[PDB]
Amino acid sequence: KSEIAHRFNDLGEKHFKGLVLVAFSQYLQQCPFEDHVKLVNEVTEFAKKCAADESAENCDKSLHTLFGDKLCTVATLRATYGELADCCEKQEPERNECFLTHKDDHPNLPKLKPEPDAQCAAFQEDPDKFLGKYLYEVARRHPYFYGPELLFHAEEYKADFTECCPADDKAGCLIPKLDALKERILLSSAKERLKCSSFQNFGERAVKAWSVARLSQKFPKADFAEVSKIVTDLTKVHKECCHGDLLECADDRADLAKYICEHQDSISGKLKACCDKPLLQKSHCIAEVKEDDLPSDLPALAADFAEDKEICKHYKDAKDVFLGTFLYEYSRRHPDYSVSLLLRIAKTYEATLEKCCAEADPPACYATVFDQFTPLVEEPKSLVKKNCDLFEEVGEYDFQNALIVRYTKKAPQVSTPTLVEIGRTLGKVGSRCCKLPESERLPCSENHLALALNRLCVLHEKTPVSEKITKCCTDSLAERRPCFSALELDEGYVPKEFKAETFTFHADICTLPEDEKQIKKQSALAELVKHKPKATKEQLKTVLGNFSAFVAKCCGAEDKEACFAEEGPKLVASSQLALA
Ligand SMILES: O=C(O)Cc1ccccc1Nc1c(Cl)cccc1Cl
Ligand SMILES: COc1ccc2cc([C@H](C)C(=O)O)ccc2c1
Repeated sequence: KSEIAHRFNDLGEKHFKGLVLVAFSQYLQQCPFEDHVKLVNEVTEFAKKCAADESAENCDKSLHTLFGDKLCTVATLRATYGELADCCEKQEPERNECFLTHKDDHPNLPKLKPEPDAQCAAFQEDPDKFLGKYLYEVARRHPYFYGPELLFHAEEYKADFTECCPADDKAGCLIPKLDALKERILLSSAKERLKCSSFQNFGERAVKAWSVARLSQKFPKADFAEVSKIVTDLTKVHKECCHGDLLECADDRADLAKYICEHQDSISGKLKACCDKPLLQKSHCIAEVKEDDLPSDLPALAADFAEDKEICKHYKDAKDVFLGTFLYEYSRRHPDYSVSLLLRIAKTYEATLEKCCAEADPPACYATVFDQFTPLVEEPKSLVKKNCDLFEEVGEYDFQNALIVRYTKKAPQVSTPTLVEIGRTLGKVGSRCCKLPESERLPCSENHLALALNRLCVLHEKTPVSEKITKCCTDSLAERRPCFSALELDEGYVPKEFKAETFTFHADICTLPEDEKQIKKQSALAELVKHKPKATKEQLKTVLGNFSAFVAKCCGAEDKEACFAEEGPKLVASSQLALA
């Protein structure tokens, strides 16, 4: 009857306001903060009004109608948001869909540097404004961030400024925390963007399948029934959030978290610490909970899925339940597999039964079906061992460079910053995963990879440069990682013409902190590969190392610029002979 009243009542004012700010910040990334505060308070006041009389004029309008009307009042409409002023001409649900379509994955706003004195001051002087501003900035930059979860991260950014601001050295307490949080923010944005990307490109079925797999791994004690129910609910939550209905999403998420904690005895024995928490902390804990111990009573799958004579019938009767079942069972006995691998396996099963069940004698045909799985498992296992050996041996930086090269050879049309960012992200998978026990590295690796390759793909949607990437991004959610692995030097490349200034470093680099130095040299590394695509990886390691030494020494010098000026051109000219 009054959606706005109903969400204001279930969520409470704090989480209601927060979520409406987040939603606004994502729909209008370019709109200044103060403009959004007033719109939030404005809509929020209306909610209150409606909550006390749901018959009041306009209280029965859809959320969209109310929210889109609010956004379409924001000043400097056409100048600041060109393409979004056209959306305000529309009725809902066209209008909502045009907003949604014009969200910007790489708005490329200033990097968020902590100002610890000036922010503690703003924290103590007005914490609501201060926390609000954090939601705004993160939302702004990650327009598909998982709404309820951002409020959770806003609670940790509060806990942080709370403990460090009263302290002696605010900047020493606060900076490593705010760095850890940014890392968690980025990972979380990447997981949610993979969810939204899967809806957009593959549909709701592909999200269900993914979620059956992962929840079955996580909750192996649970019966198919119960995973199905959680998955149906979880898929609706994320569909909503992804489509921007953040208030609905949060409300539904809290009901799901209630449910799971109502039923943990029949879901998992790890939900116990999670269930003794406030709403946001609990939902978060459930969402990241460790995998439960395997049960002693796991069935043998062979009889039911490869030996049974009734398999084609069972399968023509309800494919999706038969397949969902195989996926649930295979998944829960395999936490040591990646989600994507589990889904390639299911897709091979399904394929084997469609081929075999139309054949002359199907059971002889599907008898060996589990053996089709074996090379699918060997492949990413080998990859992971091979990349972790490399990592263990050369370290993060060089492993990142190995990858910058590998990827620049595959898609040398990608801008340098993208290639650098993706090789760096990929190399950090190295860091996180290679150190885990031997049976956790394949899932760690391939699950985090999926996150990074989706980032790449999302960027490429905005700024398309390469048919090879378009193909790999669209052909199969489960096949992405193998599709990217199989890519080799684009022979279609005409080498990029040499511009000396691109390889030419100056004293400006010596100021930069360590990460920012690497980004520069890694940027030159990408550029080296674009001019000389056939250069071997060892030739580029030596040329890069000679650029490192060169930079280390000239930065170490009494006259930095005369050092760069004298020695730089020699190194630019000679290092082109050392490549191809
Ligand atoms: O690139 C690889 O796959 C591994 C490899 C093997 C031998 C020598 C160098 C590299 N990788 C690599 C590259 Cl391509 C550039 C800079 C530094 C390093 Cl360690
Ligand atoms: C364990 O650590 C890694 C890190 C990066 C990787 C990148 C790739 C890409 C997809 C590639 O094209 O080979 C594969 C495996 C990887 C394992």
